[PDB]
Amino acid sequence: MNGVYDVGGTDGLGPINRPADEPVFRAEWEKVAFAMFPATFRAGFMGLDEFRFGIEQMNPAEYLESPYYWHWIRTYIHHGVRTGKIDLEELERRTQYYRENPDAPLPEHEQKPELIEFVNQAVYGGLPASREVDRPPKFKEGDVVRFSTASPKGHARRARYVRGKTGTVVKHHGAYIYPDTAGNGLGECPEHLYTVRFTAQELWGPEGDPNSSVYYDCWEPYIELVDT
Amino acid sequence: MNGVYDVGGTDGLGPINRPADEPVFRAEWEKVAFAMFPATFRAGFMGLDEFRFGIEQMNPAEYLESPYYWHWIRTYIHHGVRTGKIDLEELERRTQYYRENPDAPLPEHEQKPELIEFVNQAVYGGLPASREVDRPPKFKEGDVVRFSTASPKGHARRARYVRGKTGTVVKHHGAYIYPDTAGNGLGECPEHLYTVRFTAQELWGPEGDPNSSVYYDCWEPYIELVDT
Amino acid sequence: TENILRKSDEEIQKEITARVKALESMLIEQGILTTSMIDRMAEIYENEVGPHLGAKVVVKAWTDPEFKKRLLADGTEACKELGIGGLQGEDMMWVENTDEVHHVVVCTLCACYPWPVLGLPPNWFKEPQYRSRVVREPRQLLKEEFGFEVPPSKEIKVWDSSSEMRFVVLPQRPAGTDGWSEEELATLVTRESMIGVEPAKAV
Amino acid sequence: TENILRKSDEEIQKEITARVKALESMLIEQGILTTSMIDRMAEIYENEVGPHLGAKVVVKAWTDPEFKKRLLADGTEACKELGIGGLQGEDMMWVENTDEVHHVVVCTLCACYPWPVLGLPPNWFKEPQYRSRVVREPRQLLKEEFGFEVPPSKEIKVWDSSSEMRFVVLPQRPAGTDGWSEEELATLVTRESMIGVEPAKAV
Repeated sequence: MNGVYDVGGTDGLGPINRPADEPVFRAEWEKVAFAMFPATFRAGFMGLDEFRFGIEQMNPAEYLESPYYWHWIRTYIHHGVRTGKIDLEELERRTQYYRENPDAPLPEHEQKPELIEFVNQAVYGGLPASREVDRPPKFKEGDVVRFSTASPKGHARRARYVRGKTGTVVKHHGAYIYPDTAGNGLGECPEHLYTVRFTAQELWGPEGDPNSSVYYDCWEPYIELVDT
Repeated sequence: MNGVYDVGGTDGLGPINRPADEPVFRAEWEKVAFAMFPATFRAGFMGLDEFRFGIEQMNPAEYLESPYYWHWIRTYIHHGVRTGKIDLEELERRTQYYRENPDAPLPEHEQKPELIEFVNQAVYGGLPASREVDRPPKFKEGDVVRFSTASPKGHARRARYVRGKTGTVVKHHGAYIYPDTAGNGLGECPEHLYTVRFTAQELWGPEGDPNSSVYYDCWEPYIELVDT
Repeated sequence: TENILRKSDEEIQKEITARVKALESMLIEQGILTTSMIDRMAEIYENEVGPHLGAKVVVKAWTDPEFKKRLLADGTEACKELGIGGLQGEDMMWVENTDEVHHVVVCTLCACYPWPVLGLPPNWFKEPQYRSRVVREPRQLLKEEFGFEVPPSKEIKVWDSSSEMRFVVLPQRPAGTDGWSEEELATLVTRESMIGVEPAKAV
Repeated sequence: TENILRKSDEEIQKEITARVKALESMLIEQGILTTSMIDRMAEIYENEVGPHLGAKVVVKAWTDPEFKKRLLADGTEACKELGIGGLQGEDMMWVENTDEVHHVVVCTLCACYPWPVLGLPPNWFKEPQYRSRVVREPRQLLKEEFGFEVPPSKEIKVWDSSSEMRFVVLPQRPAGTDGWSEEELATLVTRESMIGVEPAKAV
């Protein structure tokens, strides 16, 4: 979508706030939001592309100024209700319970070794997105390509600052899960992936650096040929 | 600038909030913010283009969710400090006074008939922006033109959804105050003004209506010729 | 929408009030602002300038084809005939709804609006939801927000007023109004119909 | 920045806490989440995976030209040699800073980052100020934010990681470090230097 999260090239967001140092997790709740990712993933709440789409449908002012891991909470709730796994009225009632009893205990539960096994496997083996396809790559290094002007409402990785722009293919990476189907519940439908180079003057007009370039990854349908 | 205020084509902002009816001014403070426009204009705080630029430098989350006339207050303060007419520390001290004494009186002052004369003249005569220039228009109706890809940091009327797009000139309007100089303190430097028609498919790709068009006003330097 | 970061509407209004009063006091002491100056601006746009002015033009064009020509050729000049014009409608261009074309107006970059014929814009016109969507999905937006269904075969032209030119829609006269007096026809003309977000009133 | 609409950081944190605890309780009752599962994720990224892992690769490439080749040809495979890899660095591409090219990395669309060599990103990398500006004014941004002055004649290449490919900068080895041990050289390698926002430490 054309959401506010697609911030590349936006002005007026303010100076970078960068403490001289900071902890990994700034509060106990952040550890929780973090660990909830593997938990909802394994339970089938969503995958990576779908996860990102939930954050992209956030209220824009909240997205811009809330704590980062709060975005994760929002996307959890988004897909919990989407799949029917999270009953909102229950959730709201419990929030008011923990507002008023912030030290009340969590539900009694049994520890599950397979969830530790899951965590460890995912951290050290990863969740690789590369896939094999029957079709050969359409493009190749040196090809001059133009980025699609389509403006889908659903999930995609089509930053607005690159659309309709022309660049040169830098590398083909193989085929990978395709955000435009995956993020929208429509399967992996893998597509070839390429890095594409856009000069800053292509991107920003005369306001661009004459000695600078932006490298951006494009799935095959994003780009069409200009010159081979 | 590439500020958040340039919202044309943005997704995910939410449904339109439209009461069945509403007053002109929702609160006394709104009448005040409103009347402060002619007052700062006559005092030389800023003009129309500069006024709009102050709002465009607002914090984006506040801009998006604050009351409209609060934007006006921000731009007043912006140019008050810019010109040196508004001393911030005084302003902050007085705000805390009226936080704590919301019914305290305003400063004693004399009424000024010329400020009523000013108001009436401006409301009924207007502040026309059209200007005469020694150069003839460069373009004409039917010309196919392309919109500039420049991305200035200062004030301009270059919505991001039209940049680098191609449309047909619909009407030349005469020459008018030029935002890109006026809004930045650099004078009127008037330029010819044209309406330009962009099809929705030019704008939005395949996601555009095949039977819809956007009409957008362009000052002469924004557009260069494609076909006569 | 819900923003867990956002104070109460009460806390917001109280803070804005103190800030405006403090700024107001400073401009008063500078000699540039007076109470009577605030009343007069507010009286003008509460009770003097409003969309009733625009309706008078519309019913004149509906009933006077030669005036309708002049309106569509130069809107500022034509409105001047009725004693209508001034601030923020110094350049008006009126655009006629037909059986083949529907017009809708927006200011995606701010809030500009033809004050001398419509008065100050309603809040929804100034806010990001209408401004962001209407240039992108006008047909869906008119149906969902305003219940206004434009058939797929009819063209919709969205006018994004990025300049000091002010666009105003001339709505199509409702069927069944043959011979109506100008007064009677004006009851059918609305703010919404001269923005493009609704047709004139039916019946 | 100042937002007159925004509650206190205290009021925000207290609300978030109640909400997370309520959501946590529901996922616990579903059987999908446990306390030990939360501890283990947090232990891994507090104390196990961090930018010290990336420094080991960097000092290996600095001191082993054949490894440096393999790193630049296939970053995932090369890091696998040192027992480094996994979640969110399943596809790593390392890009070498030179006398003619400087590299900087961003995720304008979200917050993606090569976890297996840098650990979780600092907050400034995830936030809108860095992400919005670095693709547009990289040279000014590196000087103002990080005091890092890239001469105008040297090219800056900004890598916007929009895919699952993860870009990591290989910083230029500081002058004066001839014959240094790998341990000693690693003290010069920083998170900042493998993002592109700073060179490796001087001296």
